[PDB]
Amino acid sequence: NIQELQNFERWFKNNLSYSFSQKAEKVVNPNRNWNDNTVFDNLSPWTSVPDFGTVCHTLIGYCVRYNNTSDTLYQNPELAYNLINGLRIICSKLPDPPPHQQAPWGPVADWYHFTITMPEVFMNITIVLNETQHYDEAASLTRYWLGLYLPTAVNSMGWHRTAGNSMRMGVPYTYSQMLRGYSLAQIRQEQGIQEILNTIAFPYVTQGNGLHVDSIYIDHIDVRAYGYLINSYFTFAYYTYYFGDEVINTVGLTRAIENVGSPEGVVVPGVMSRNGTLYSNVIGNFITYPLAVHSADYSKVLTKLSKTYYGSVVGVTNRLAYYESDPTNNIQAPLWTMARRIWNRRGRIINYNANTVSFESGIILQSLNGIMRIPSGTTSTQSFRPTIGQTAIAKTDTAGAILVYAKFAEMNNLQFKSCTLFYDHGMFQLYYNIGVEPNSLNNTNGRVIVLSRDTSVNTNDLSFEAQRINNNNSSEGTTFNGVVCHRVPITNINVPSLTVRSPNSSVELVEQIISFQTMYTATASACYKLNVEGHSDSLRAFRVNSDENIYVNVGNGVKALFNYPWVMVKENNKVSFMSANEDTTIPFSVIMNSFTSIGEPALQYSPSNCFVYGNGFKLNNSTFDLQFIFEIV
Repeated sequence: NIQELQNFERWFKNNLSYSFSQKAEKVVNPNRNWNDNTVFDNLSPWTSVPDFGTVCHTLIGYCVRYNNTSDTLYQNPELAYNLINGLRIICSKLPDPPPHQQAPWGPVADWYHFTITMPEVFMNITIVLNETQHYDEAASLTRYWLGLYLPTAVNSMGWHRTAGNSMRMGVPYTYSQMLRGYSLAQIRQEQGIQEILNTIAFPYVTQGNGLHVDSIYIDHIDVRAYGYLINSYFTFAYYTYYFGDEVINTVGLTRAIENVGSPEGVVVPGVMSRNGTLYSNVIGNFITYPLAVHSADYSKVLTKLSKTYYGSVVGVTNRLAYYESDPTNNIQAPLWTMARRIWNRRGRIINYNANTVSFESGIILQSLNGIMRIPSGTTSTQSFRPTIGQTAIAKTDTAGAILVYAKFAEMNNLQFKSCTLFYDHGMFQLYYNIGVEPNSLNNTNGRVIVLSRDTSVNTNDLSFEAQRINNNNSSEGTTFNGVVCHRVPITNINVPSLTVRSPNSSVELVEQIISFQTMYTATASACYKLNVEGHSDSLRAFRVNSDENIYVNVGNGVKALFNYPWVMVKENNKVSFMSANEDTTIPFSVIMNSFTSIGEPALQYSPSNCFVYGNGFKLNNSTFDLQFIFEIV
């Protein structure tokens, strides 16, 4: 099996830099100085497990440097020596026998790094030095010590492992078996590897952990949670190599990443980690992203990636958590439920912090400071289902609309109907029927954020207040980080003017103040649009016959209709409808009424993905997507 082993090592070295660009936990281009006692200077790895983790990552980083043709220390013999010497030092400190359900040092739960990161150290060092005098020793050290610390693909130090952990473990484990002379064909049949194969298959599921039918990744039972997928994504290429293209649902996973990510690494915060983050430094390297509008009709995500912006809305369904908190992070629900923002792709990536995470375009504030706490009632995490969650999504070639009806018990019974439309090159947002529990706001007006900025970040925009005053004391056309805001009036709907306010020292806002009286009656409303800086349009919105029948004409070939429970988008020869009740038949009367509303009563249409059934049309297939698509003349 020597050629199989050598082919793999060749492949590993060829793809190392690329693979590293996908790996979430790493230290890039390390320059830390070498130390004979602690591997590197200024760390205490033998007492502090976090420092041991740093030692491990740094060694791996140095392997990447050694292997990188463009790096100054490419194939450098002294670095090769430092790497093997570093491994020798680590090996000299490892208990033998390995402990049973204890970390070699530190407390339990500091087991990570010994099980996860350390075997990766053995693998990286051994392979990158495979053409050197150090290879046999490195390989022998790996065979011995991984034989102890990773005796199977799924067991380490007396513990059985699953999910992302097992995905990490299987890669150096499989390599360790290859070093022992076993073929990939034999390794595949091992009980532990079989578990991992099940874990990485990612079949479509309708509920619980895994890849839901519409390619949104769910974890912790009911949480949109890409942080976990992101962590072990780099391992997929290894399993595909080891065991063939067929062992992973590549189509499903690719679509999952398309549905939330972007090349710049910007990701809608409602699917990201609990601290409140819109950025991953690896997700952009997972796939080649198309310019497209994506929708997940069951899990409730609408995402658009254009040449100029990334925009996304996480909707709300009673089937999934709207929020997940932990003992530290508990103020992120507004961001997860109400972010209605486009990010200029050429803009600065400003990530949230404790002082700014309560503020984003689209967030409805119930207080001046905006803090809305939902504590975890367990000793670790807790996820929360919404009281009401019904969401419809409709998309065409370049446009997509999302219509959300939600009520959140833990956010003072906050409810709303939310209407969002993404198009080239902007986003329309209308909230109506905004409500909170009557008499709960202590005579304080609510406010809907239109634009927000972290004041510590020096973009080259003047402050919102300075821009307002320069612009004849109007906040219309206020710009931040490559995005421009405008108020959108709708005759017979209350749309407050844009005003500027600094809540805390770290934040400045443009917002629409809404009366607490209308919030009490669940009749409050707000309406704005964002444009990519340098782009403008003549978007107009209209109330037609009824408060809930809202027709948007972007004026550039895109029309949308929000008529709860139905949403519709029309662009060129395509029309898409969806019901927030997730109906699999659409009545012809809904179609006729919709076409009348948008000023095209005689529109000629025929079904594209549905068929004449009962009082209208039934979806050809409702397993994955719930939009009725028609071709028009």
